[PDB]
Amino acid sequence: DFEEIPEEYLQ
Amino acid sequence: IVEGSDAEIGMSPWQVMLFRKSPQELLCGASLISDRWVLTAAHCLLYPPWDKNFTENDLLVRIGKHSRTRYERNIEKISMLEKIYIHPRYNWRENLDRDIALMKLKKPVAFSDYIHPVCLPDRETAASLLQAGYKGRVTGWGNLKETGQPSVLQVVNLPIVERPVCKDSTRIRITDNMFCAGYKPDEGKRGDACEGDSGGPFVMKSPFNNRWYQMGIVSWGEGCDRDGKYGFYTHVFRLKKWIQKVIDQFG
Amino acid sequence: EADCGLRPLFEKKSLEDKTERELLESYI
Ligand SMILES: C[C@H](NC(=O)[C@@H](Cc1ccccc1)NS(=O)(=O)Cc1ccccc1)C(=O)NCc1ccc(C(=N)N)cc1
Ligand SMILES: *[C@@H]1O[C@H](CO)[C@@H](O)[C@H](O)[C@H]1NC(C)=O
Ligand code: NA
Ligand code: NA
Repeated sequence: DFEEIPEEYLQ
Repeated sequence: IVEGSDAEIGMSPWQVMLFRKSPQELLCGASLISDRWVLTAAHCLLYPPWDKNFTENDLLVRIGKHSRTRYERNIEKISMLEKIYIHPRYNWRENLDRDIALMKLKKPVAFSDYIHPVCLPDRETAASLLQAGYKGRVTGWGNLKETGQPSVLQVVNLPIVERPVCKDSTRIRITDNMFCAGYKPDEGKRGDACEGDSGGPFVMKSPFNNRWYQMGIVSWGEGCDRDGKYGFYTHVFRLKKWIQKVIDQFG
Repeated sequence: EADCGLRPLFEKKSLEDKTERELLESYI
């Protein structure tokens, strides 16, 4: 249900 | 939040969303108290009865948000956690006594129209405002009902309740590190925090200096918005010595 | 912080939100 967040915050 | 309303833009610029990386989901609310420190409930991070024990890399902090699910480009800021600090005497075994934790961010967050820290109370402000009948404000993206989920941040104003009434509403052992809030059945009005709102702030606007203070942390409740039940909140001032100790040592 | 608890879109520009008066009225 959540919009994907920029990849930089998941690395 | 049950029986609340949509927040205004920038109404609660200290509101923080604790966000699970995988699966991507809301974990809890939290609050911004400086450019590097975020306050939340311990049970958001550690609660063995539900097999909950998050470490730093499990989580993200999302600040400046309004929409629950949207990525609010150019508005929200997303921060990584450097370290979690849970109160050493947090009682997860029994009654959530001292339900409080700090999170230090890896990098300072930039303040903006949507991002700004809340004050923590001094003894005098606590003594003045933490009185039965005095209203505070609770905000969060948690459930709209006990048994769906809001499009945007929800808000509700609730009165602090007399301690004997709090005690008589539950079989759970209440401590001085808690207070309760909400309307009585006879008062007509309604409202409560609910699951998902945990860790978010109960705030009051001082009439002496017109600043917002965080008096409580959403901690626990039996169901949500039940007649004769009340929401229970971590008493922030009572645990402020611990807060200051952690920030002084690690900040 | 010296500026804590003052909201850019409200206190900082002397605008009130829609329900903060409810809080004030409860503070005897
Ligand atoms: C771990 C904690 N447990 C509880 O609050 C227990 C009581 C409790 C308190 C202290 C130690 C152990 C148990 N009550 S419950 O089981 O009804 C929670 C619940 C509410 C709605 C849907 C599902 C679950 C919890 O869930 N805390 C989250 C929470 C916060 C606020 C409210 C509120 N109504 N203001 C309700 C729940
Ligand atoms: C929670 O996890 C940490 C490790 O990350 C562990 O050391 C600790 O004992 C756990 N606490 C519990 C299960 O109460
Ligand atoms: Na009781
Ligand atoms: Na109730």
